[PDB]
Amino acid sequence: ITNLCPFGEVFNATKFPSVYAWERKKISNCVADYSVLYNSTFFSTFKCYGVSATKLNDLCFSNVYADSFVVKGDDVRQIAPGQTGVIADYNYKLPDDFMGCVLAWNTRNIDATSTGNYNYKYRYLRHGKLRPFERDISNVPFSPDGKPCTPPALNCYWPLNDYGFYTTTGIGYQPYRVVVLSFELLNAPAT
Amino acid sequence: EVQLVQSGGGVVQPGKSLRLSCAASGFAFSSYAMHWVRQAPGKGLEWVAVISYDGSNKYYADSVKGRFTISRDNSKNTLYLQMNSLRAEDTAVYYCARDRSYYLDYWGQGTLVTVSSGGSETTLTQSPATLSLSPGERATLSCRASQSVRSNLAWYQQKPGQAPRPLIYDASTRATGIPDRFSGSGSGTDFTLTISRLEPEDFAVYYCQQRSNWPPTFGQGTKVEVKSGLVP
Ligand SMILES: [Cl-]
Ligand SMILES: [Cl-]
Ligand SMILES: [Cl-]
Ligand SMILES: [Cl-]
Repeated sequence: ITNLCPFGEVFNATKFPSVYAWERKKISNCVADYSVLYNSTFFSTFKCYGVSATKLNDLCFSNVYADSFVVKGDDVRQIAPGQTGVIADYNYKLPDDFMGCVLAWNTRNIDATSTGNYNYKYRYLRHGKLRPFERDISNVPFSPDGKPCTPPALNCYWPLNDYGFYTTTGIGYQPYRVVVLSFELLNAPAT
Repeated sequence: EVQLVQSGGGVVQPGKSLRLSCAASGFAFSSYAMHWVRQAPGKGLEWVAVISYDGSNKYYADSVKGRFTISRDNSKNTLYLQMNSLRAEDTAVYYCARDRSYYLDYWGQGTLVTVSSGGSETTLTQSPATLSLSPGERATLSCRASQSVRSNLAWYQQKPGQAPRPLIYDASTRATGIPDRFSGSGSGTDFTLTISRLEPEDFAVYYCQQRSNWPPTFGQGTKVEVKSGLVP
């Protein structure tokens, strides 16, 4: 317990961003103890890939990059290597060689309301798919042929939609907060 | 294929009661919210009520609040509406509809309810009222909302006397099965639906709907009708 990584500042953040404008916090110089989080009843998704799946119950010194965002329940499966879809393509992309953990949990109680929480957004149109860990927070009208235009107009679109999160809909349309952990091993020797 | 078969229409007198049924099949009924929407004779669609997937949450339009009770039986895959103390204002074709987070992606056939013997909502303004075109031509329909709905607009196609059918969700995304000659555009208050290369089956009434500002509301429609009278 010599300087464990303060994960609670990430997972218990009062406000989470929209998946198109996903945010990263780096937690520096601490022993990743994500094994304590796996133990929790708290998480509906918990998938570690590569070396994070082998060192899952291990304790080691690293920098942790935490990517936070909200998605629909049906969209949570897109936060995985090799996946395609509007979130995977145009919002948040993991590399095929991803070696970290994906954590998600149902946030119906805080991210949905009786009349619909519409504060969270995703992008549905883009010219090309995102590279892994690329981020696009632009709001420029989209057209198939890439010529400038103002909506409303034939073949001219605004690229952002809202999630509509209600307390009446099933888990698939309910809100999920998602945290992606990337671990960066700290080396000792001098430069 | 998702199927919703309604029953229990008929004519009643004012102050009387009726129950509408909607039997669901071809999907996991218990996972979806279910809505009631109604259409008064020769007018636009109005949102009535919604029940949650598990039947514990229920919400009603102000107009029918306190005398309409929505319910469901998840073993029977059936949705109900108990309509008590009916007025002339309640005369409508009633529709059950599967929830797509307050867009409506599958609709029952409708049941007419006639109550006749006595006896800050976001407004969606559609223009023109009618649009008279020939096959192969381009229809451009407009829907100006009173307040911003961002991109939270959907469009529906209604054939005469038949249930509405979703065309577009979120301003610009087509519903399943909808060919790419239909296209929608806009965010905020100014929205268009373009039907290019009009086909015989495209002649219908078209309804825009907002979901984000409570309660869900529909425009009064644009009728795309076949052009009578040649055009020299
Ligand atoms: Cl970054
Ligand atoms: Cl859960
Ligand atoms: Cl659902
Ligand atoms: Cl859907």
